[PDB]
Amino acid sequence: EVQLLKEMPKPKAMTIDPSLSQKEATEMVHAAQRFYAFWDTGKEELIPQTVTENFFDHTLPKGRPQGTEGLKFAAQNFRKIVPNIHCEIEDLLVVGDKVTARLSFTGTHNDKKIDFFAIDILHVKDGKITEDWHLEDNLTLKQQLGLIA
Amino acid sequence: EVQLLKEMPKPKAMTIDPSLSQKEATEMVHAAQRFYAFWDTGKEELIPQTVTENFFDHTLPKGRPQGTEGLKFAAQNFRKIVPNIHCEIEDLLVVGDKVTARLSFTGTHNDKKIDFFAIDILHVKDGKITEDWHLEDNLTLKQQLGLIA
Repeated sequence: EVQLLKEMPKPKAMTIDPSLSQKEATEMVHAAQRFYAFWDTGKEELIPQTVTENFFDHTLPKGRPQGTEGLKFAAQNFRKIVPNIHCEIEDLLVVGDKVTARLSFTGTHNDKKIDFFAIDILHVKDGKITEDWHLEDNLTLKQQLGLIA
Repeated sequence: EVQLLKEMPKPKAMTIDPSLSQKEATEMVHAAQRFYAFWDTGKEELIPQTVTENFFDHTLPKGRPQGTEGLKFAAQNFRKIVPNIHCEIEDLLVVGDKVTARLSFTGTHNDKKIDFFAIDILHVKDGKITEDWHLEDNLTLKQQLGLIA
């Protein structure tokens, strides 16, 4: 099995392609753990450790910068609305060069509880994320924030 | 290699766990194809060929009934507002008993282009989908429909 990184989010459920070597599988699981540790903590030093310099978001939210600068922007922004935001990995699916993560995000926005999920697909090369497709339940989040319905 | 079913959405890209037998990989891909054929067409006769009778959506949109009856509801309900709608499979990731699908939905509404994406995680047992976790970019859609700013 893969030895998970301590002090970073541990997947609640996981499926790993067994044709991957121990080194390969570890580095893919490790990349995802760093990515979600970044979303859980906002520690910007994790960015160059986790994604490549040419990181590309195929599902770029409106007004988020493309690339690594967009990751900084997004994490700070999420912390503006939800200062105590927390990210957990519900399920992690690792195959070939791809990783699917299903995430749960929780916290408080002033006097309102926040609770929404997300699903991401990561392309991982040599232990770093080169590109992603991701989606958060933005309608649920906007309602919870008091912005909609 | 998997021999895809004709006259149903074909994945534009796929990654399949090498450890799955041809038969195991094929029945998982075919369930995905039938599932997105149903979303593309609304043909209810696909449902019992695709999902188990006790199918369970873990991430049920507000207003959607649970189970197979909710699949039928959703297909009809969507076409009342956007009948010119089409579903394509952008990417399919197949590993263990799980399938991740990334979808593109395109069409028109009034004199405007509809174009949004979804990501689904499917649990497949013996060639049928037993449960899922999925997210459609509904905020983007509502924006395209002129409902949300």
